[PDB]
Amino acid sequence: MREIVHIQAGQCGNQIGAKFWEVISDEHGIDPTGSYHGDSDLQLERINVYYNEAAGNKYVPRAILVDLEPGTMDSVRSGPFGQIFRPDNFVFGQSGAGNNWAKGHYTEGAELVDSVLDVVRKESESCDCLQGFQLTHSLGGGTGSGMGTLLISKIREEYPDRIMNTFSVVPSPKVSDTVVEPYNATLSVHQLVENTDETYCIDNEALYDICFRTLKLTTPTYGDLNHLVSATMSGVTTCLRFPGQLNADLRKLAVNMVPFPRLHFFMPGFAPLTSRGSQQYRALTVPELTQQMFDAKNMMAACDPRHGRYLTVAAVFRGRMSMKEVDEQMLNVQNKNSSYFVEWIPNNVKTAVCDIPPRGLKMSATFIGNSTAIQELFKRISEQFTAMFRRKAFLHWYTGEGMDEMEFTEAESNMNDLVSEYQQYQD
Amino acid sequence: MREIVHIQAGQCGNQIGAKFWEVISDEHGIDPTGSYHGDSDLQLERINVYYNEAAGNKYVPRAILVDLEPGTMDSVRSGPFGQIFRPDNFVFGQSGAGNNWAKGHYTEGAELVDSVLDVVRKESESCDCLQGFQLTHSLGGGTGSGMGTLLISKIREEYPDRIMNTFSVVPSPKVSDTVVEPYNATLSVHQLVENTDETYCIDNEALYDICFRTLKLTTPTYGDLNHLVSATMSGVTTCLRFPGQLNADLRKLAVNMVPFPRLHFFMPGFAPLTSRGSQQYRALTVPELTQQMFDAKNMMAACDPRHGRYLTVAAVFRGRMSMKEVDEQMLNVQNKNSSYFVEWIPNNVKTAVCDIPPRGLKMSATFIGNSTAIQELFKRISEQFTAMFRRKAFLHWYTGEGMDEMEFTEAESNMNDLVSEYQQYQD
Amino acid sequence: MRECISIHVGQAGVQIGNACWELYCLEHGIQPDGQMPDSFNTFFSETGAGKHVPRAVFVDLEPTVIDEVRTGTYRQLFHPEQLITGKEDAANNYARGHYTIGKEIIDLVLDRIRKLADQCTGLQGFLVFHSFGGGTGSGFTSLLMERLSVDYGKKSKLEFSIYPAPQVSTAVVEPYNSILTTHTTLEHSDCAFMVDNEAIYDICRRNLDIERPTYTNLNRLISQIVSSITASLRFDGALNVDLTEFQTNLVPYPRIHFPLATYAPVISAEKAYHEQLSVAEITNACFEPANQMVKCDPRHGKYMACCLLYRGDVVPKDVNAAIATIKTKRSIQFVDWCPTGFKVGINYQPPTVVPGGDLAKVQRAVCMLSNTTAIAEAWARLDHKFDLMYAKRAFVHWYVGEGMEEGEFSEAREDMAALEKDYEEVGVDS
Amino acid sequence: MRECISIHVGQAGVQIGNACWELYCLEHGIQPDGQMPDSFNTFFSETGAGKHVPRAVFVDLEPTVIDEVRTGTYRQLFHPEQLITGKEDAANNYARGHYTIGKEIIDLVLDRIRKLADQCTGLQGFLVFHSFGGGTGSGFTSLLMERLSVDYGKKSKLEFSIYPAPQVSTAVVEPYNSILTTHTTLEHSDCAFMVDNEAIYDICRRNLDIERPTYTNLNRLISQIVSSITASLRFDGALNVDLTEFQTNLVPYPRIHFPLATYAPVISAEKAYHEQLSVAEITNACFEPANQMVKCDPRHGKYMACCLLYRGDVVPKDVNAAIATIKTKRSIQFVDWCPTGFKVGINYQPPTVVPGGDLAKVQRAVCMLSNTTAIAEAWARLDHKFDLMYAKRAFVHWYVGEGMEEGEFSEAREDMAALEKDYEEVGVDS
Ligand SMILES: Nc1nc2c(ncn2[C@@H]2O[C@H](COP(=O)(O)CP(=O)(O)OP(=O)(O)O)[C@@H](O)[C@H]2O)c(=O)[nH]1
Ligand SMILES: Nc1nc2c(ncn2[C@@H]2O[C@H](COP(=O)(O)CP(=O)(O)OP(=O)(O)O)[C@@H](O)[C@H]2O)c(=O)[nH]1
Ligand SMILES: Nc1nc2c(ncn2[C@@H]2O[C@H](COP(=O)(O)OP(=O)(O)OP(=O)(O)O)[C@@H](O)[C@H]2O)c(=O)[nH]1
Ligand SMILES: Nc1nc2c(ncn2[C@@H]2O[C@H](COP(=O)(O)OP(=O)(O)OP(=O)(O)O)[C@@H](O)[C@H]2O)c(=O)[nH]1
Ligand SMILES: [Mg+2]
Ligand SMILES: [Mg+2]
Ligand SMILES: [Mg+2]
Ligand SMILES: [Mg+2]
Repeated sequence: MREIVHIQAGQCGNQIGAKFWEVISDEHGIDPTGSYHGDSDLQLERINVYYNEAAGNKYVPRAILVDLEPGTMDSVRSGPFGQIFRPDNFVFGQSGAGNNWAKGHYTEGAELVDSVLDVVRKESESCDCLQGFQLTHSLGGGTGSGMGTLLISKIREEYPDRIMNTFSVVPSPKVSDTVVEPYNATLSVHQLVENTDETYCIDNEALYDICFRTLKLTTPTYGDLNHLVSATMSGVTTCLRFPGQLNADLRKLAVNMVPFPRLHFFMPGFAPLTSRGSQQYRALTVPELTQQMFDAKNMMAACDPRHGRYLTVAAVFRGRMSMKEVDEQMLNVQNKNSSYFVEWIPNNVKTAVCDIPPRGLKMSATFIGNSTAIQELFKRISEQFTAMFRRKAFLHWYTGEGMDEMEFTEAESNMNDLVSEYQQYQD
Repeated sequence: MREIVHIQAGQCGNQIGAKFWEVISDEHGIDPTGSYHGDSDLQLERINVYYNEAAGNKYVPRAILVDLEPGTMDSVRSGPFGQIFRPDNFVFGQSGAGNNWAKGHYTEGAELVDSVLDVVRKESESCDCLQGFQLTHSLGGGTGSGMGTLLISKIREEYPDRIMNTFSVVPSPKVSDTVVEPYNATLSVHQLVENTDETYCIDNEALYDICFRTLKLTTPTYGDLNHLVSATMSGVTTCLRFPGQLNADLRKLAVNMVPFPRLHFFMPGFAPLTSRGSQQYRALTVPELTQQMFDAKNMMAACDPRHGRYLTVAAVFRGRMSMKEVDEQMLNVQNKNSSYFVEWIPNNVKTAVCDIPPRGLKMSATFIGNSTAIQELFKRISEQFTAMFRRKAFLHWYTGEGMDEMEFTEAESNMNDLVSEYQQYQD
Repeated sequence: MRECISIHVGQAGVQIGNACWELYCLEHGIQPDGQMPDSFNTFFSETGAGKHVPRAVFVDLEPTVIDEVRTGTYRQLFHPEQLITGKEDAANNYARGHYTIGKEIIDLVLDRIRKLADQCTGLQGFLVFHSFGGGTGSGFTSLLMERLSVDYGKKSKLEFSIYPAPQVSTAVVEPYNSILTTHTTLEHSDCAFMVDNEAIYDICRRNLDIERPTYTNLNRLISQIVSSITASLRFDGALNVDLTEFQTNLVPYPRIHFPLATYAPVISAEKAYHEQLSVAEITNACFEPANQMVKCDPRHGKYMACCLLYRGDVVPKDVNAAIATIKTKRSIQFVDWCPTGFKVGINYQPPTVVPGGDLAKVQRAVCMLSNTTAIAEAWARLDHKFDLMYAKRAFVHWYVGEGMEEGEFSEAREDMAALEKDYEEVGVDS
Repeated sequence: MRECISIHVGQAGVQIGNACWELYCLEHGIQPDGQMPDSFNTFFSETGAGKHVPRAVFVDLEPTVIDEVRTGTYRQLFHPEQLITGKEDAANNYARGHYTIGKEIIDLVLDRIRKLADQCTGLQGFLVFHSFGGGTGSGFTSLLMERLSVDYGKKSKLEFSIYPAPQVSTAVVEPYNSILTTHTTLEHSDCAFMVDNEAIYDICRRNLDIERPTYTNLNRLISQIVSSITASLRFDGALNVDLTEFQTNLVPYPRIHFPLATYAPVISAEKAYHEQLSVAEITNACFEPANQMVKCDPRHGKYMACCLLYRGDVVPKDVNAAIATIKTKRSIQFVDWCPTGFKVGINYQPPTVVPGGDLAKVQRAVCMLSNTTAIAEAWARLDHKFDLMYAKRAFVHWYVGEGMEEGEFSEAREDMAALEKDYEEVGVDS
């Protein structure tokens, strides 16, 4: 009954993935050994969405861990919760991809990918009715980006009628940790445009801003950043995992949020978010959550929503709440902020409510916005790509892996077209 | 239901503000943690006028604390009651304004103010029906004066239909602590004339006189002075906070006290005021309070009311009192002192009564007088400004912040016009 | 944040600086090894654990004075790279300081300063200590000030200067150096506190009952003034004055940035017991010519602005009273274009006293910084001195030898003449 | 797996290698007898029980330098067959190294290398240590590199080279050797880190307060750089850089594979206590010309890519901040065809320090590897030097005697001219 298959590719994908798994096990009352020690029957009712049931009262993540480097795998296995994963679901190379999309997509990744495909087929067979796939990775490196994209293509070919979701961490110029990021992002974005049904644009810069400005966190770590992403991930699939008053799964969300096939790039947000000191001076109420969610400072993509228009927003609420209140607050936001919503889609907001709140909170919210302002993110990347490509800088490496210049030209064109399309509907 | 939004700008504004908050929390039975520990249901009935209700039986001041220096903020936070304030409501710079109105109004303050605006918008949104704003500050410095004025302008632009009240501590030549005071006051007064609906003229000199002469206080501190101001502030909004026999809020007071738009500069007074030794030799009665209030020695502005005429007086009484007695005493004062009241406004006195007296007293009174004698205060300031401006002394600093001489000329003209207008109605 | 960077140039600058750093250490409870068993951060960077380092650079063109610091009691306080020394001094020659010898060391010192400044997150500005008379104190400082002005621009620079005496002059060529440095001081300094050794000596003998006051006595006193200026940044009280604030209040015109500093009370342990040193009294004592740090007559000048910086057990009301009293005193006249000439600061911390010092411990002290036309008299005497020597071109050849041109001297003199004239003008009533 | 094979050629190569192996041993807790009372496998093979052997080959054409190793402290660390020695040296003659003397020993060394490589299951590549100036370091290494390139092909080769100084040159014929080796270095090496002894000496005197630094001081420092490069393979942290990764990031065009290495902080025990060596500070210090390992001016060149390799108590956020700060510094210019020129590595292990070493123990260190056009200046001076001597055919006869042809010299010079031109081209903006 509606199983999701999880895939983690490259370092970032793996680490975020681990965080996701940790949170989800806690949510469903699963301990580091795979045993259920929860309180409520609701925690086990839909356990099969994310876990396969093994012999002797144990649950195992329907998760595939992929990397061209074994170090990441080792790190995962040695982590808290590392032992819950199926040993046969770790699919690793020995070499690494050296921040080269071509190595990940055409060479080393190509050699690797068949094993992964074999694993995922088995995982699909195991599930009674697989609704689809969730891939966590980055676009800026070689494995997550090149290998990940390749894997996606393969998956879609075999499961063309299933939902294909990605949580993609994009490279920003402020927090620019690598040189060839523009290339890798450009190449991967193109592929994503044709083969994913919904893509959550996660930005490290935005995460840092959230941590520093909102969470008041003097020294955020990648772990802290990852936590935010994990929360968001949990939010989307809450309706699949628990009961509720109004329920929307992955498909329902897509249908309401994607009016044209290409426009499936979301700016996610999560509410509430408070400092430890500033927690006592707040109201645990729906109007507050709503206020938080639509704010630009709470979006996980480095784009100002006020620089574009919202095509659609999907809001997913967790906790015991008044439907009327939710409906009023959502109508208020669209009436007051009329100018930030496209006028040819009346009621730009879709609402879903799950009765089970996350742990530690009485209420929570997850926001998925499809904004034309996401073009900013793509534009910057394009610019950076151009800056390098005009001089054919670092191209030789890519060509050594069998790539041609023409592919670069194509990808760039494609991305530009996508950008244009978004602009068109923005008006 | 009729929320007031409080703003504190610069050192003086902050400190007086703190005092105000302390008194008000005591009045409404709120302790240093934000928890209600009062006795009467009347203390909580209208708690929402000044406090937002947070989670877990706590109340938080609808207060914004603003300064170009963080030291003031630190001092506030470390004070008794410092922890009641919302951490996100402290909006502070790092540099300071160096007693320069231009830095506060055009430069540093400009950079600062948007954060403040963001905060106050949120604070407005939170309140169900905001009746308006109360700003505490001084006119003689840089932050409170320049930044404060700027903030006022911004506020009025966004809330043109709301009541705009200031408690403005004016520079006196006796207690002249700074050199450029005349400039800062002149520039700010002008701005106040166009954008505030009512302005309480608080004078340090007068406060000192009260403390020394009336309270018999050998060594008054700024705290003691501040207390007086706080009392006055509390007095004005008693009708919004408690029940009563005849009730007048901020609007009702303004409408009765301001016959022409520009003439909204009040000389406040508070009664009773006694020494510790001289407390036992007095009568707790309405005639005594009345006697005290209309006396020149009990006005908080350094102006002799006998040097002008009263356009209007508003008297706000707190405690269980006979309406007849109040009416007789107010008629007596106007009949006996006929020559100090303008003859073309019959019944120059407006009365309001709140049944709840302040703590420690069975009865109290707050006096708001609109006297043409306030021109004295402006005239002195003008003279001092002239003395400096004639030689262009210290102008270079202001011009370094982008200011032109012409602005000075304008401000001076404006103030002179105001003075003339007051004289006109004095006759 | 709110850091201040101290630069100590030449012998005089070094020696004053030593005293200053002794005083700061005592004030913040920092031991001579940098350990402290907060506000101290205005003067000190903090490293790792149990170490505080002065935000200071010490420069001399000769090694001798700095070498003492290296060998001495506070050797662990400063890191070696902040104590900068050449090989040969400027030999009382401005030219050698500014050009011939100074051009070899200036870049290095600037680099170090930049490194120091990069470590500070809220730089208020610079405190520059140097003599007017020495070749390094004049020539080098002038050069340094230019460079700092270029690199940093709108940062406030405050210079504490040992201006030469009318009578008690130790070198022959002092007037030349003084004139030359003044020219540059005008354009690149935001506020300059001139100080006169003779005046300090008189104070030590008359007020402290010291038969034989030496430089160590002067320096200690001088440091106190600096402490009063910076106490508003290093502590907090009822009424506060930042440096920018101070500048705004005290400086009416860009060129007129020469306030006279005076400190009160300066008393002996035994003499103080009998005296009832009230706020009013000390304030009154501030405006008396005998307690001045520069030899000159305020009675013959007019006040344009005074900053009064109180510290210790002081309340506003009594300060106000004192100010009122001062207003009513006919012998203290203020210019007509300043209806109120008082900026007032009040800080809670009483002045701390150096063990083995000449000054007694008091509950309250005050530092008055006042811009009076009377200081122009000093310039007049110095100018006169310059003019005699220049009449004969005495010693001029030396300066020329080191690359200076005769025209520069004339230019400098002209500049000072213009300045004196400006000072005269502001004085007169309308 | 992930092994790296080290080859140490000639005196310089041997001596650097000694230091390196001392450092590695200390880092992995391996005693000088091979016993260790995991990641060390990147540098060591393991045999039987309580024995670890360096993945290294030491070669010299003369016995003297290697003989020291055999007699000395680490005699048990290496097996005898990995220390290869001929009888007669190349006598500062490239020809003797590459042809006459080198042809007798090259096969043997290759065989041993092959044996060594067969024992490794995940070969990352080779680290080759040698001088540019010596007959063995130039001629032999060149030959060896060719053979390795042939046999192994697509394996990464990284060469650490003691490039000759502008002033401080120890042999007369250095420019000839340097020019000749460079030609071959171009085609057969994937990345080359040039280093200059003069620069190291300056660093030792200025930053470490050492009056008289000897080769042992240089070598130790050099080893640290190598450790930083290979720490990403020998440990693990938050952000990791493999060799291939490094190459991808740092090398924009095949021929432009000459990054300059710089290490920070290099400080004394006493001098470091006072300094607050933050991430921002050390990063800033990296981009300063005074701390460079090659004598040349980056201010006159443009950056194409920099790898920053941090180690110890470091978090990403502050590295990012540092990078941002660097971006805003006008004096550090990057070419327009590189919108982000920063590859960043962060490793958890602080730098370990050799007992009796010149460097103080720090919580954090950084190794910056930056490809700047400024290095071309070194080549220009070397070329100039070459051109003078060749004008007179000075010493040429010797080379000819050992089988070299005159045409080779000209060819080599041409190649270097072409390379300099290429470097110029990449520099210019569009
Ligand atoms: N939000 C997070 N961002 C991360 C995390 N780890 C890495 N990153 C970011 O992602 C980029 C580096 O990507 P990766 O390590 O995932 C490259 P990958 O291992 O997939 O392929 P290779 O090219 O083979 O290394 C860069 O922007 C990092 O700063 C993480 O845990 N959270
Ligand atoms: N009645 C009171 N008057 C005060 C108080 N604090 C300061 N003042 C008076 O106000 C004037 C100094 O004003 P401020 O410290 O508020 C100047 P502000 O901090 O707003 O701007 P800056 O110029 O940036 O310092 C002066 O007349 C003081 O004597 C107070 O607590 N009560
Ligand atoms: N108040 C005070 N004055 C000093 C001190 N040391 C020197 N002076 C005065 O400074 C002037 C002499 O200048 P120095 O500072 O010794 O000379 P310098 O700056 O080192 O210049 P050169 O030695 O010529 O390179 C004279 O007026 C001295 O009286 C001191 O410790 N305190
Ligand atoms: N940094 C450093 N440089 C060295 C060392 N030993 C020698 N050199 C430099 O290396 C160059 C001389 O080359 P060597 O390596 O001694 O000569 P070789 O490779 O043994 O060649 P031949 O003896 O001619 O066969 C000169 O530039 C020396 O300064 C060392 O231990 N450290
Ligand atoms: Mg990786
Ligand atoms: Mg202030
Ligand atoms: Mg000297
Ligand atoms: Mg040799």
